[PDB]
Parts: sequence; structure tokens; C-alpha cells
Amino acid sequence: QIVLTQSPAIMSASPGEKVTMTCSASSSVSYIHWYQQKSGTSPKRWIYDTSKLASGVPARFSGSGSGTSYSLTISSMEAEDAATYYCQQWISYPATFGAGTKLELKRADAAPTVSIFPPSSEQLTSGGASVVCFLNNFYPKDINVKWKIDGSERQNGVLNSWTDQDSKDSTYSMSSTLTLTKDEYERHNSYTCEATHKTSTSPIVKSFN
Amino acid sequence: QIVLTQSPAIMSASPGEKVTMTCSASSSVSYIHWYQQKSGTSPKRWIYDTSKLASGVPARFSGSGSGTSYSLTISSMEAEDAATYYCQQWISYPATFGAGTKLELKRADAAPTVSIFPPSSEQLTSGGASVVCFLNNFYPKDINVKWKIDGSERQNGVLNSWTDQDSKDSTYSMSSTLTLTKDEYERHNSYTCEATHKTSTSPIVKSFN
Amino acid sequence: EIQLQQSGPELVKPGASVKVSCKASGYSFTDYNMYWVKQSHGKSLEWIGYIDPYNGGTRYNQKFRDKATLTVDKSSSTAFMHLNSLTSEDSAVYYCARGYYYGNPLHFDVWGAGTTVTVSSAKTTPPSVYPLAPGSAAQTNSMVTLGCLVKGYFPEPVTVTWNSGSLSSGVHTFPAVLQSDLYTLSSSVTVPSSTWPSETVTCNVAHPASSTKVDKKIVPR
Amino acid sequence: EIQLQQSGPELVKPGASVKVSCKASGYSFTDYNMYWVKQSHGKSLEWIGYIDPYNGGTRYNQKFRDKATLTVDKSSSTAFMHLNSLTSEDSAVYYCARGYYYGNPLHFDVWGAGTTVTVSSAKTTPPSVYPLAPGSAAQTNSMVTLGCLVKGYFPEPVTVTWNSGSLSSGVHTFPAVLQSDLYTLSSSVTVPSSTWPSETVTCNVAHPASSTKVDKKIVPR
Amino acid sequence: FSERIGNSLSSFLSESASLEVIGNELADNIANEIVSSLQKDSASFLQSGFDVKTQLKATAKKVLVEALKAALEPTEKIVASTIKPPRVSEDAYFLLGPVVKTLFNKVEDVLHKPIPDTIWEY
Amino acid sequence: FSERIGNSLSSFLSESASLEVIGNELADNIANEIVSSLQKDSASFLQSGFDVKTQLKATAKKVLVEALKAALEPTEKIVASTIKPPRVSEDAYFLLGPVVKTLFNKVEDVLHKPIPDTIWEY
Ligand code: NA
Ligand code: NA
Repeated sequence: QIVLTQSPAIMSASPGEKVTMTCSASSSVSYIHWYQQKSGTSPKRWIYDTSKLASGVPARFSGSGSGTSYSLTISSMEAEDAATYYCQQWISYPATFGAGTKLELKRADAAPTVSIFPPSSEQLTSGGASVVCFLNNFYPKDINVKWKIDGSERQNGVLNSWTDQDSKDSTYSMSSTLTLTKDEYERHNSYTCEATHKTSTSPIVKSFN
Repeated sequence: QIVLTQSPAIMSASPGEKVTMTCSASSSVSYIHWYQQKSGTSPKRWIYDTSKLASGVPARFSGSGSGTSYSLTISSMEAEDAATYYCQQWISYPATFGAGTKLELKRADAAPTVSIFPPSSEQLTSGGASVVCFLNNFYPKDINVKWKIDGSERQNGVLNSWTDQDSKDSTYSMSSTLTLTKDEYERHNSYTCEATHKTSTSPIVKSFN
Repeated sequence: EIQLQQSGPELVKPGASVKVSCKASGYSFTDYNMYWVKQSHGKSLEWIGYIDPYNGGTRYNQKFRDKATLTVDKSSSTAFMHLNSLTSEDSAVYYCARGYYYGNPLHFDVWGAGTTVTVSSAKTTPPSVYPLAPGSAAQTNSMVTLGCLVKGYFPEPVTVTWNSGSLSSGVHTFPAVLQSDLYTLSSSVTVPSSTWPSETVTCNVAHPASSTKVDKKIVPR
Repeated sequence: EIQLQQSGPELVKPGASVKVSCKASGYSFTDYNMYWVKQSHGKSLEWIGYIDPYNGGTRYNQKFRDKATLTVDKSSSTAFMHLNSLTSEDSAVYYCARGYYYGNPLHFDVWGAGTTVTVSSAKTTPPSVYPLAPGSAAQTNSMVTLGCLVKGYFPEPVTVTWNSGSLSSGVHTFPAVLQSDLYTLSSSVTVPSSTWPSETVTCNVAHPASSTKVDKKIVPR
Repeated sequence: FSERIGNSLSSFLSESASLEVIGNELADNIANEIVSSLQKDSASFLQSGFDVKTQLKATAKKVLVEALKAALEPTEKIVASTIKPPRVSEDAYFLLGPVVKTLFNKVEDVLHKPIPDTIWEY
Repeated sequence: FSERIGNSLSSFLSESASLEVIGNELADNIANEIVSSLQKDSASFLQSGFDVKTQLKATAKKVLVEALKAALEPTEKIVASTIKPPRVSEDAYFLLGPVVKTLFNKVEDVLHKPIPDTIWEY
């Protein structure tokens, strides 16, 4: 019944920057609780009773709020602080949560390590032919990939997959698998993977024949 | 609702004798309270919460209970112990009391000090004539008084009054005033006051002319 | 100290109402409750009702639901009891008491002096006092009993001292007996034959109702 | 320590029911309550209900009043969640959590591992694994990225290690993407050119659903 | 301890126990529980002396009742309002007030803290 | 102290205060009062230390709720019986049980100790 709107939906932060995320409500709440969740993990109790910190939480975290606008703040961003943070309330049944506020880390912009690979004999043995292109350890997240064939194009098979902030370098990665029929594969010779970035006056591209 | 019956209605006791009075109820009670009252005085808190003693209560007092049979007992009767004792309950509304158990002191049998007095000139001035008889310091209480006139009798005017245990000697007293008209008074000559004390085989008697 | 003061006796005409009071002191008037009780015959004790000073709510016994009416005044630290349609059956001594409920059934820790209320259409009449002297002088045993006779007064409360109270030992004052709206009291004193004829004895009487206070020299004859 | 264990993922045919469990240990299973929560998309969190172990009484969200049914068993220190009429909208991750009310609105101090439930009439199909080796070999950098391609399996949970996990640094495993009831995952590894041709590299895969575990030597061409 | 709380209350139906007895024995459990709770918490207290521990079970019990006493009248008003029309049908409130107030009288009796039955009105 | 008890409760009607807020702030008064009650009685306590006095207001407050929790279900049964026919007309109990249990559910919510509404039956 109570709608909790957290903004921004996503948020970047450089180590040391003051971070502040909101959870705007439709009505008032006395107490609130904040939970941290990282990729592939269960939520963790982060801030119980509005401002009390849980067992094993640094002091840079101090979440407050009053009425309908409760917010979480951090004095100094750090690597382990990067995670998704949700707001929760149980003043009124039912219990509701916010949309979620993801917290990323800011790295110097980096260039992707582009790799491309042809199909496998074992796959061609099965009548199928796939071509993969790997775009590892880049920043920021926004990038576009296009595929070409002998100066042509084909969006019938483009399947892209993304990663999240790397635990070690806070970089990203992507996969494009291009699936094709055994016949249409050899029908062409030159196969290419295109990538458009920001620190990339020259679009980075890799191919073969 | 709950009827509290205390027996005996009246009770004598010699100094040092074990005294125990009852309060028979119609139903059960958890707690009970006992009150002491002397002649002409307000009741006093004696034993509250069944067995707790009040500020200014000797230790010889130990009141008990058995659901429906609650009882007050004294190890050693004493002079100051002489009084009327009531049992009280407030388990159910309304709150009720026992009939009351009077507690007298046992004295060696004594003979009454019989005195008799004629009317007063001031009374005869008003047309009235009374004759008084005083029977002081006797024991026990049960005695009879008869009045006679020249060997005759007259119960038309016999007015007797009793006292209670004297604080000092545990003795008693009585008055009989015989009221008469100024005329019927002098119509006779001999006036007599008889005392039928029961340890006085010879009735104690006083008269005049 | 902790003491509950009341009003004096009330002579009230039958079928009238009366409003007795009971003041408190020493403790906090408002923290404890005030209960009211009746005693007929000087024998049987009966609860009427009670009232919470702070809340002001009353609780009555069914028998006296409308006979009795309780009120209070915190300013004076006082509680009152109001009665209506007074009959002979309603004449007795009325006490006021304190209490506090602490889980166990309630008891009474403090009691007032008792207010004796008398219902009677009979008038207030002062007493008639007559002395009593040993008549024949016929037995000079070493202790001569003297007397004092109080007759014909209403209401009942009257006090008797001897030599203005100095003579406290060896006195006997008998309960009065009513006959035709008139109370009849007697008192006696026992003293040695060697004192009274020389030591002027006197008998002190009072009847505040009629405001009557008189003494009587006792003389031999 | 205080830890809440759950059941593993369940592939369930549409329109069927399932009974997941959540066991407790370290603390007193019966003193705290058990709440049940759902997370679709890995984004939105929704409360379903909860149950008092000692009393056994349940409390549901209106949305899941009859969809969900909770039970418990103190013997096993376990709580259960019962579901009916499963739809695509009912496929998500379900958590279990602990709590005890101390006046303030309740929060969640302990969380379970999360049980991922998959509703699909699609069959369990083992995966097909294909390696990825640099063909023209023209990547003469100091670092040659290799790959491993997993195609055609259901349900989704599949694990990928390299050299049986020894190679932990410099790996990238990408989320799978569904197409025609078939999941397709890939992983990569970045290593120096001076190692792989000499150090026989291999890629480890598992698909417990079909109970399928296979490796693949990676070779140059 | 959650047992001692359930056990005492269960004795109203079984044994037809007096309302006074049940309330009296529960305060013991809590006072006994708080007193028993703290001996486990602090060590400076655990060695403070027996005369320092028994007096506690009283101070709690006294405050508990005196608090309960002062808390009765506002509870009726709250109850009254929570059930006073239009919160409930007036045709239904005809059957509620009286029975609510009768049982609330039953309490007014035991604690000897009478509250007039006026709060329940129309 | 009788004031602080009336003040907290009066805030249900005025301010339309949350039921949770009122119950929470009252336990403080008692805990605040018991701690304040004992400082007046014993001297060994008044000199026990500040870290020893605040801990009291807490230890009490926790026990209070835990007692209240364990005490809820037996109360519904008691409440049910004291008002369940033949104590009241069955044609009348048709209007009583539901709303009694409605409010008793409202509590089941806040304390998060649900009780099935079966106790209320026929
Ligand atoms: Na009332
Ligand atoms: Na319920």
C-alpha cells in the first residue's frame, strides 16, 4: 500500500565522495531499515532502527530520515561500499520496499581488451557455427557493438551479455555470441566485431577470414 | 452475598489463656482482615492481609485461614487484649462483616458495692421523685435486681443500666433508677434495693426511711 | 501525623437529608480512596460505598444506592457523605476510612472519629441534673459512694466530669436509657469518708446540643 | 554460528506446487519468527508472509493469501513455504529470514542463501561445451585471451571453473541469455602468451540438473 | 518464561480461577523474570546483596499496579472511542456499550478504581 | 506519575497517534518510574553506577514485551470465553466475535504474534 520510490535508480561515486540515496514515501514512517545486497548474494542487515549500525558495518555509514523522505549517506565512498541498497518499512501492513538504488564505483576511463573467436570444429560437427567477441575491462558501462560481414551487417543472431563492476578493477566486460547455420557461416569469408567507446577516437575492431 | 458468622458471640478469657475465635463463611476467601474495636472508639487496623500484623500490634496475635474457616488466635490473653473483634473480607462485592466476637477478661468473683440514694429536694420541686441504687465493682456480669416497697413490689419504674469491663479492674457496675410521681413517693415509707448476686447466697440489700 | 477528621453528631429531623464531612491530613489526600461504613446498635458493621478522589467515581452498595451520595473537595482535602429520606433505621454512627489497593483484597488502615447521626422529631431539650447524697448517713464505712443524676435531655451526647475532671479515679458513668424522647443518665463516685464532707465535691455536666453546662455542689443531709 | 540454510533450486512444471524448506541452527529455532520474501528480476523485493513457530499462526500478504502456505517442524528446526498454481510470474528467488519484535517496526537480521525456483514446461537438457582458441594467432600481445562456450542447457544454474578452480585471477564469466528454452553462457580467461601453449589449460563445467560435469582441454590452431 | 506467562493465564478457563488471583500471580512472573533477567546481565548487581534483590520484586510489583490503576480510565475512553459509532453501527452499538461497560465495571470493581459508565454514550 | 500514564494514553484520541507509539512510550514511563522508584528506596542502588541504572530501564522494557507476547493467545481465549455464548446470545455473538477478533487481529499484527481466529467459534 505504501510506495517507496528510491532515486537515483543508479548512482556512481568516486572513492571519498559523499554518497546520498533517497527513498521517498507516500506516507510517514517513524523507523526504517536499510539493507545492502551485492551481486549473487543474499541481502544483509545494514542499518536497523533507522540509524543504528549492524554488527560489522564501518562508521562512514550514517542513514537518517524524517517522515516521508528517508535517505542513506556515506562520508567517503570505498570499494566495498559498491552495492545495491534498498529501503524497507513496516509501520503499516503490507511491508514494502523501494525500487532499489545501485551504487557503482568510479574508475578512470579504460579501453576494452577486444578478442574475437571463430566457431569450433566440435560445433561445426553438430551443424552449428558461433562466433564470439570479448570486450573485457572497460569503463564506463555505455558501449555499442555492431557486427559486419564482408562490409555488410547482420542483426539476426546478435546476442549480447553484460557484467557488473569488477571486484578487483571496477571494470566491466561484455560478450557477443553470433549464432549462424553451418551453411551460412562458410557462405562468407571475413567476420568482424565492432566496438564504439569514449576514449576511442578509433573504433576498436577485430576480425579474421 | 457472603455471610460471615463469628462464634462465640461473646467470650471470656483469663490472662495468659489461649484465645481463638472463628469466622465461618458461606464461601471461600483468599485474604481476610481482622479489626479491633473498644467501647466508644473507632475500629483499628489489627491484622491485615490475613496474617500480617499492624504497626503497634503485639506478637501474641496470629490470625490464620483455611479457605472458608478463618480464625483469630492469641497465645496469651492480656488485659489490653479485651475488646470486640470483627472479621472482614472483600473477595466479592459487597464487603461484609461478622456478627462480632466480644472478648472479656476473667476476674476473681467479686461482690457488688451496693449504694442507694433518695430523691432530691430540687426534684420534688418539679413534681418528680426518683430513687437510685448503685451496684459497683462486681463480677461476673449476670445479676438480678428487684425493688420493693414496704414489703411490696413495683416494676412500674424499674430502669436498670449496665456497664462493660472496667479498664482497671475488669469489674462491672449497674444502676437502677426508680422514677415515681411526687405523690406516690411519700405515700410509702420503706424503700429497698435488692441485689441478687449469685455468689451472694444472702441478697445484698439497702434501704432507708 | 495521618489523621482523618469528621463532623460532630447531627440531630436531623426525620425525612430530611444530611451532608457529613471527613477531612484528611498528614498524607496525600488524593492518592488514597475514601470508604464509608455504618454501625447500627454499636454492633453490626455495614459498608455503604466509596469514591476515588482523583477520578471522582463512586461505587455504592446496592442497599444504599440512592440513600447515600458521596462528594469530595480536593481544595480542602475533604470527602463528604450525603444522605436522604432519613428514617429511624438510618440513625447510627458513621465512619470514614482510607485505603489503597495493592493487588490483595483491600483493607482499612485509618478510621475517622465516627459521626453519630440521630434521627428524631423530638425537640432539643436541656437536661435536668439532681445530686445524690448518702441518705441516712447510716454507714460511715471508709468509702462513701456519691452520685449525680442527669434526666430529661435530647439528643443523647452529654459529658460528666467531677471537680472539672481532676477526679478521674474511681468514677462510674452509666449509659443512658431513652424513655419518651428523653435520655436518662447517672454517674457515681466512691471516695473516703474522711474527704468529702471537708473537700467540696462537685459534679460537672454539659449538653452542647442545647448548649447547657452546669455544676452541682454535693452536700450532706 | 547463526545461519539459515534453505533448499536448492527447483525446476517445476507449470501449474504444479512446491514445498521449500529453511532450517535454522546456532540459536533457538522457536524463539524467533520466520518471514518469507520474493525477489523477481533480482530487482524488486516483496513480502509474502510469516509464521510464529511456537503458536504456528501465519500472516500473509494479500497478494499471496492463497498462493502461499507456510508450515513448520520444530523437530528439524525448519520452516517451510508451500506454493500452488505456479506461473511464469511465480518464478523468482525466494529468501527466508529471522526476526523478533521489540516494539519498533520489525526488521530482518538474518537471511537465507535464497532458493531460485524455475517454472517451465521445458525439459532438462544437458549443456554442449565448445572451446575458444585464437585462430589467426595474430594476437601477439603479452596476454592471449582464451574462452569457453556453453550452449543448450536447462535449467540455468551452471558453474564454470578453469583448471579446476586454480585459475581464479583474470577470469570473466558472463550472465546467460535465454533463447528458445535454451541457455547459452560463455566465459573467458586472460593469461600470458608464455604459459598456455606450455601449460595445458582446460575449462571445467557442471550442470547438476542433468548431473553433467565435463572438462575441455584448450588447444591452439 | 513464555511458559510461565501462558500457564498463569490458562488458569482462567481451567480452575475457574479468580480474576484477582491470575493478575496477582502474573506480576510475580514478570518481576521474578526481570529480577531473574538481570542477575544474568550485570555482575556488580549479582553481588549487591539479598536485601537489594528481594526489595526489587516489590518495587516493580508496586509500580505495576499503581501504573495499571492510573491507566484504567484512559483505556475505557480509548475503547469507547474505538467502538463508538460511526466506528460501529448505532443499531449494533446498542448491544456493545452495555456489555463492554459491564465487563469494564467488573474491572473497576477489582482495582477499586470506579469509572462512571458515561464514557459509553450514544 | 499517574499523570504521565494518562498523558501517553490520551494521545490515541488526540493526535490519532499510532498504536505502536503509545505502547512503546508507556513502557518507558514504567521503566523510567521503576528506576526512579528504586533510587528513592535503596541507597546501595543509588550508588551502583550510571551504566547500572540505564541497563535497568532496558532489561525491564524487554521483559515487558516478551511477557506481553507470551500473554496474548491465552488472553484471546479468555476474552473469547468471557463473551462467548451462552455467556451471550448466539444471535448476539454474531455481531461480537468478528469485531472483537478484528481488534485482536490488529494486535496480532503489531506485535507480529498472529493468532488464528478459531478461538472465536460458533
Ligand atoms: Na464504569
Ligand atoms: Na487472527
